[PDB]
Amino acid sequence: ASVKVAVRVRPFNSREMSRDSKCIIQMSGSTTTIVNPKQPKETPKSFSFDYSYWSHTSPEDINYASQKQVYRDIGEEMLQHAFEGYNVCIFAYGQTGAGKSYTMMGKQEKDQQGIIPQLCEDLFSRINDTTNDNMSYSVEVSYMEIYCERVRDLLNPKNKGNLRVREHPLLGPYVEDLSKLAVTSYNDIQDLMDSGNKARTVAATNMNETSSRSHAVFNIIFTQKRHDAETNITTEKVSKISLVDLAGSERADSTGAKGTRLKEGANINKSLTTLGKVISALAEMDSGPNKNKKKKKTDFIPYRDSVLTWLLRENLGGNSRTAMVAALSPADINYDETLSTLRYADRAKQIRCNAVINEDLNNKLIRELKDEVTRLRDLLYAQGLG
Amino acid sequence: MREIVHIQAGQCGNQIGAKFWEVISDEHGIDPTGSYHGDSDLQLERINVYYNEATGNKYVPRAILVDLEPGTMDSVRSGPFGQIFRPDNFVFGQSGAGNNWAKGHYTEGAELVDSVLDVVRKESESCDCLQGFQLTHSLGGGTGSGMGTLLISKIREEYPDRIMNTFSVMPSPKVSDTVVEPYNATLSVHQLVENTDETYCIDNEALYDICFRTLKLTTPTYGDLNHLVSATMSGVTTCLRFPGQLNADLRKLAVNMVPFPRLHFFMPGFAPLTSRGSQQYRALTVPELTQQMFDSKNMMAACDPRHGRYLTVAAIFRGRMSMKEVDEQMLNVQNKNSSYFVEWIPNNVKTAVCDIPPRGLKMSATFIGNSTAIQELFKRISEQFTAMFRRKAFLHWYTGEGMDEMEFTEAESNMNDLVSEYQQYQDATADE
Amino acid sequence: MRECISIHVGQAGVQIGNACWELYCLEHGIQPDGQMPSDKTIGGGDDSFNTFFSETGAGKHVPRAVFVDLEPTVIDEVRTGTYRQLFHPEQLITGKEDAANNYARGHYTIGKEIIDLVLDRIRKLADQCTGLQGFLVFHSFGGGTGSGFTSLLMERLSVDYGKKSKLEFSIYPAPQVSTAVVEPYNSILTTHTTLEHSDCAFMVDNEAIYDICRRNLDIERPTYTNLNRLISQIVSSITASLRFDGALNVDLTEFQTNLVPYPRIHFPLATYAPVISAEKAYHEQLSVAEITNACFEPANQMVKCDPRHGKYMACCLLYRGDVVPKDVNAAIATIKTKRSIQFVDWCPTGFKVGINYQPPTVVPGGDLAKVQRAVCMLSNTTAIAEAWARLDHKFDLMYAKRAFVHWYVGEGMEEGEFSEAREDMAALEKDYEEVGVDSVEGEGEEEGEEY
Amino acid sequence: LLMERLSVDYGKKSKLEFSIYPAPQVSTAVVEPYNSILTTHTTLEHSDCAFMVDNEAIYDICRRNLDIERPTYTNLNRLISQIVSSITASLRFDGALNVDLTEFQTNLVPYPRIHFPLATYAPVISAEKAYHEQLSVAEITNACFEPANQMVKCDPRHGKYMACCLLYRGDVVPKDVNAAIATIKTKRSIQFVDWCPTGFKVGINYQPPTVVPGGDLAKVQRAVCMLSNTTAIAEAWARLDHKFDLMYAKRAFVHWYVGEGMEEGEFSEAREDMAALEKDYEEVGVDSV
Ligand SMILES: CC(=O)O[C@H]1C(=O)[C@@]2(C)[C@H]([C@H](OC(=O)c3ccccc3)[C@]3(O)C[C@H](OC(=O)[C@H](O)[C@@H](NC(=O)c4ccccc4)c4ccccc4)C(C)=C1C3(C)C)[C@]1(OC(C)=O)CO[C@@H]1C[C@@H]2O
Ligand SMILES: Nc1nc2c(ncn2[C@@H]2O[C@H](COP(=O)(O)OP(=O)(O)OP(=O)(O)O)[C@@H](O)[C@H]2O)c(=O)[nH]1
Ligand SMILES: Nc1ncnc2c1ncn2[C@@H]1O[C@H](COP(=O)(O)OP(=O)(O)NP(=O)(O)O)[C@@H](O)[C@H]1O
Ligand SMILES: Nc1nc2c(ncn2[C@@H]2O[C@H](COP(=O)(O)OP(=O)(O)O)[C@@H](O)[C@H]2O)c(=O)[nH]1
Ligand SMILES: [Mg+2]
Ligand SMILES: [Mg+2]
Repeated sequence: ASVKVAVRVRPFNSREMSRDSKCIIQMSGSTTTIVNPKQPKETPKSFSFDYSYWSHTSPEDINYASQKQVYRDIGEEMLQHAFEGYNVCIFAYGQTGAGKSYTMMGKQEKDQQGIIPQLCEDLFSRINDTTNDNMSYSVEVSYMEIYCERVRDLLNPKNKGNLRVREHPLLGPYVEDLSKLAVTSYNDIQDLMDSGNKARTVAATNMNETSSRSHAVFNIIFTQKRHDAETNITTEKVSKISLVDLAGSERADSTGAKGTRLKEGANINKSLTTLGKVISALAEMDSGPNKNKKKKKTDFIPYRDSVLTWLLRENLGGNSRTAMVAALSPADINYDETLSTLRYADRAKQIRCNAVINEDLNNKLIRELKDEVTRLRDLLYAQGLG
Repeated sequence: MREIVHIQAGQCGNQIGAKFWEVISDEHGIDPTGSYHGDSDLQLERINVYYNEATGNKYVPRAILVDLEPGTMDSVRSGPFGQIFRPDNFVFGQSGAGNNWAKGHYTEGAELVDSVLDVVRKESESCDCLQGFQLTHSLGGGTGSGMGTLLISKIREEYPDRIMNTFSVMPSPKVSDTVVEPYNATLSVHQLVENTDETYCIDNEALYDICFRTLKLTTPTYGDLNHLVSATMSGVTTCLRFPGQLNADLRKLAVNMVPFPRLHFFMPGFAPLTSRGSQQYRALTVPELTQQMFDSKNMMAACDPRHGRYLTVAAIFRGRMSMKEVDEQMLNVQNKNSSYFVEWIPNNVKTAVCDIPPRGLKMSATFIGNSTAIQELFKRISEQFTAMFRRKAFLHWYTGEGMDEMEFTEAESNMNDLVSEYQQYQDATADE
Repeated sequence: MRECISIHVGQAGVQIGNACWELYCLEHGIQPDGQMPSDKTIGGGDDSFNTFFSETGAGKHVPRAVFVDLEPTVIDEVRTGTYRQLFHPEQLITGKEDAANNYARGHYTIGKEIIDLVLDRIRKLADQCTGLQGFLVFHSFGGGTGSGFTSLLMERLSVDYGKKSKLEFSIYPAPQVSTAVVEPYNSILTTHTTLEHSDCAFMVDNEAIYDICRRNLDIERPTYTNLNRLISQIVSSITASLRFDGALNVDLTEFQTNLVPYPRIHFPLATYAPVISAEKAYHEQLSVAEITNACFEPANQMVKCDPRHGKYMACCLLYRGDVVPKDVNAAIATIKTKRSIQFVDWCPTGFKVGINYQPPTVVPGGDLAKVQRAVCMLSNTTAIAEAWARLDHKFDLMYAKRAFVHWYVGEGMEEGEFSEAREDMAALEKDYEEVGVDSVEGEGEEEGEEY
Repeated sequence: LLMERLSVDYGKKSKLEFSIYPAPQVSTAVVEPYNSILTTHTTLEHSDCAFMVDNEAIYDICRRNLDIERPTYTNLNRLISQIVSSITASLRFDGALNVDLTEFQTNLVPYPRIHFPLATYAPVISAEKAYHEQLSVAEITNACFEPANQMVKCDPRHGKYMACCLLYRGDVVPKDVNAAIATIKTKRSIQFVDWCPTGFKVGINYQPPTVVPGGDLAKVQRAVCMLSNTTAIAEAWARLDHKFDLMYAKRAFVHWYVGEGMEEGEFSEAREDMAALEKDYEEVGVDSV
């Protein structure tokens, strides 16, 4: 289960249009090309990704990737892969003001609804449609942030304290005392989602009027149950959906941060550098390994260096299917930063995950043994041996 | 100005701190009564690093004394420098942890931590520009380990910017004095690697070896061990207090010695050590200092550095000397011992020089090593930890105080992640 | 203020307490009359320590003791003895018959109507005390009031106080020597109470003390005075940590932490190394290595059991006098290098060490020699089960025919109590056998890399 | 910060930098490559002429010439002070050929981004060795070009001499300077780029050098400082560059930098910049055809 990688280029804003307004991103098929304005004579270096989105011209229909198109292309089959049972992850990436929140959250007041709202609509529509006497569904939700190496709850009411991070020996890292709440209607989870977005810490900077000062993870856990007393069991399947909105890398000179803003940017940069190190590794490791064929030596990826990578240990690697979405600023001024994103985005393609469904071995061992008995009995009786 | 707040926890920490304050007062010419009777003018140039000036031209150390047994406090007060400390900073309780980390961290220490933090806040707010904290204690003990970890976590929450140092005495392979040392050591190492910037590892076995072999002491006691640790403590902070041709702050050492955030465990050492009656034969010079510096037997952590590689080392010299000589000596040490330094950090040797040697020595120096071999200690502790956690040897005494097997399991897992991290840069062969 | 309360129950406990209080009075310089000429001569000090003695405004010092017994005679000796003025006038004597070597009589019939008065004074002392450290209960197995009344008192103390440490010093029946026919019944009956309620029980055997007196001390005809003095020296070494300064001081909570791996295996042996006469005091060095080696000798054990037949679960050494950690470390290493001393694989450390500066004192008219160094060792091992096994055997030989049972059942008990006590003792022996087993044979499943 | 703000405020005024470059081998910190490579933008955009001195070069000069077996920073600082005094003596004392800072900069920077000349001082000699040697003009002029006497660990014979400026102090006559320059041009080990037929600038000052009390330099009637723009310095920059890569592959010591507001990508940007300066020193060499 390789990590899917998608890239998306946004249109200009006030800052770039006031200054020089020349784009540098070209997009065609599954290829994205970035040119150097300072070295126009050099080769137009291009990178290949699975999915490429050109949101430059909204009203035009020439390869315009609306949010409906984006969701149908990435969130739809990610939601499907959740429906078999695999734990699924989405995570955003790029430099500041690139449009990570716009891709994930979007504007709740318009048809341009981000990934999270439309995944919510598809989930609720499907579970309402597919409800049956035996088939039944349960959905439970949570939403937390990492501000400055401190986990905070957003759906919870005002709690000045910081939640603790623990490590279950079998289930890996998790957050203790997280106000994880239930849902029975789309309107309820919309209300929880609005509350979480309001609770998020946001500050204004030169690069973005509403800049994310913290990382955030929206976490759904979805249980499918079989209410058949004859043969089936309850909680027969469980899946975990983890949608991650990361803060962008910042430069002090361009951002103009001072005091608390500068410290917040520094901490976000530390976390992003650690995550890049993990990505490079994850990618680099697979690389080395396959490149030849094998030889053991799994080395070690610094997951404890930051809380962000520690909490997302299972999502970056192991038991999960993960998708990266990268946001590009088309302006020439951001070129180097954009290149860096694309470079790390390329490495994100090389990561391989060991995805498993889950089931429940306590009962699936019994079911498998009974099925084996049935198969052997059928073979013996059909062949006249039994 | 850059001034340090000193904290002492547990019996071992209190003893080492008492000897350390004796050494510092002798260095700065502070009398036991608090008055100044020095000779050089540089002694009072930077007295405010470690002291606060009182009304009557006296100087009080900026120490905070912490324990859960009045006996140690009475021992410090009934001593040569008992009157130097401020009486209000003697924070203590009763019914000590009794070699139980859970009591020290959760049950008993949770009540005295508020008073200790109040005193810490009052002392820190009076500073002009605080630099950091340094805490002295033992990891294998009771109240010391638990309340030290608790105070470290609380202060790190309060003051994230300032540098944190710790002088930790840890268990040994042979020298064992309490039965539950692995449990306390494991939990202390978990809290330490979580929430510190520097941590100097001290060992009783190594100090005893230095006393028997180097110093030729027939009957060493805890006084000599505290003397050695105090010499190292003074050497680490010599540069803040006196001028030098090439200065070096604690922050500079932290930047130059910590390549990655979780690798902040250090092996200290000191030179010269002569044993008395052999000073006339030995010739004191920078080559001799360096040769004693990089000897395997001079380390205080009970690790053989030749069983690994040096990630990065730092030498701080004190006394008048030539920079060409010290630079050349460090270069020869790197070149001759080529197989004991990582090949991806060219010139992994920090050098600092100060012009004010100790009172009775023409030249002195201290050494701070960061090498992979330290992994052995952690590995050893882990083995012993397993040997008791498999059967739950003494576990109930902890679980009665509000603990669970999950906390122990994650502590052991974190130690395993640490030892794997260190082991990564041991094998040679790698890269362009 | 490390303050403990010493309770003495039964004749054995009372005589032990007499010897112990003689020793503490000699150690702290308090005269029999109760006054303290040392402070008057010097000017003042903390030698009138709160750990055993409480001071009043007149300069008098009273012990924190509670003597209890049903026979008037044993403590009527104390009231008319040398130390009449030392103790409080109250001495808690039932002017009635004795328990008559009957657990039921001492627990159910006559133990009542006195347990109240006793508990009330055990309070007037606790309330007077501040920062109470624990209780030290002295008694003897095989006795009526030494088995039943102690059981009732420990039950009520556990109900009332609960979390305070309750150390128990007791005398077990010997394998061969005995002074009563119904000792096995009482000793087996009280096993439930000393298992459930006591936090740590130190046990001694009279035959071992007689052997030590005969061989080491060259006393051909010892009496109870010498054994009581030895037990007093043991208790003094135990409690010396919380009275005097030392390089490494060990409180009672640390004893419980180190010597008790699990709740039900709190039965450590004890021993004293430099038991030696004045004539043999010469021609000997009495170095740290010598006393440390002597602590582990099978002959010097104070209970007739062989440590070589079992494995050591934990050890705790308390040194007194001119001792420096280099020699105790070297001695511990030397002991670890020996093959005969086997340690459980699941306790790699296996040693607790404490050092104190105050040397042991010599009782005038005694028999122990003055020494510069001493050590008291506590040793939690699996060999003790052997002794218990012997006792268990005796019980069956007396319970197969229900001999001497009509006396017990005539005071309140039934045969179900006997059966329950025997089953509980068997369960304890099974637990001791199980815990001494090695750790699972290396669970080397030999997993090849990833599953 | 200071160079940037000075460039914004004043701008037109000349800005001379005297800096201690990291040595090939010995140094007193493990993070020197990061700071040195990050300072490339400062030393290249805002500074009009940057001089670099290596500590090992001055150590070798002190050992060999002055016979000081155990030199310290005082001697290095005194030598640097003598260099700066030789540079600035024209603005103070009368002379036959006075060299102002403007004309000094004009004839030593052929192009804007190659303003990194080496420096050397000829009459570095002890009191004992001051005797037995004439110390004539030709001797000092030849001694300037020796690789042994250079103040940076870089061999001039591995590159080409782009430009040179000789500033004499003391009893010096133009005839001897012309003869020495002709003799140097006759020598073939010293290679000059074809597009600079003149090559040499000459300045003379009457004031002889002074001797600090308690110093090591002997009293000499004559002295000269040679300041030469050459392509060999690129090698001195490449060695350090290698170190940076060996420290940047694994992102060692990066968390300290990025925890103080700096972005990760600035390292790579500085690396590409320094890569450029190197290529340019390579391009400017290739002779014309
Ligand atoms: C012949 C001579 O010169 O006397 C020396 C001496 O003999 C030797 C052996 C000294 C001596 O040290 C010891 O014997 C010793 C014993 C146990 C542990 C440590 C030391 C000396 O005691 C130690 C003492 O050291 C100092 O005064 C330092 O300044 C030292 N001071 C203290 O530790 C100190 C002592 C009492 C009160 C307060 C401070 C110091 C070192 C580093 C940083 C600060 C202070 C000196 C000069 C000597 C004697 C007296 C014999 C040595 O000590 C030091 C570190 O100076 C041990 O090896 C060194 C080298 C010396 O040659
Ligand atoms: N070491 C020692 N043991 C004693 C002493 N006195 C009695 N014992 C032991 O006590 C046991 C008999 O039970 P006791 O506890 O004395 O009986 P008691 O205390 O008089 O109580 P009752 O039997 O009800 O009268 C014997 O086996 C003795 O070994 C003594 O002074 N020293
Ligand atoms: N295709 C687009 N069309 C219109 N507006 C867009 C588009 N992409 C982004 N924006 C706007 O650009 C702004 C910045 O987007 P946003 O997603 O909030 O930045 P970000 O990803 O959160 N970076 P950060 O500052 O770290 O939070 C928002 O006001 C978006 O509405
Ligand atoms: N170097 C040194 N170590 C000591 C001293 N006192 C105790 N220790 C060590 O501390 C450990 C016991 O921890 P302890 O101080 O009792 O823990 P605490 O009760 O919580 O303070 C032992 O392993 C000793 O080796 C001392 O004076 N010097
Ligand atoms: Mg955002
Ligand atoms: Mg009796």
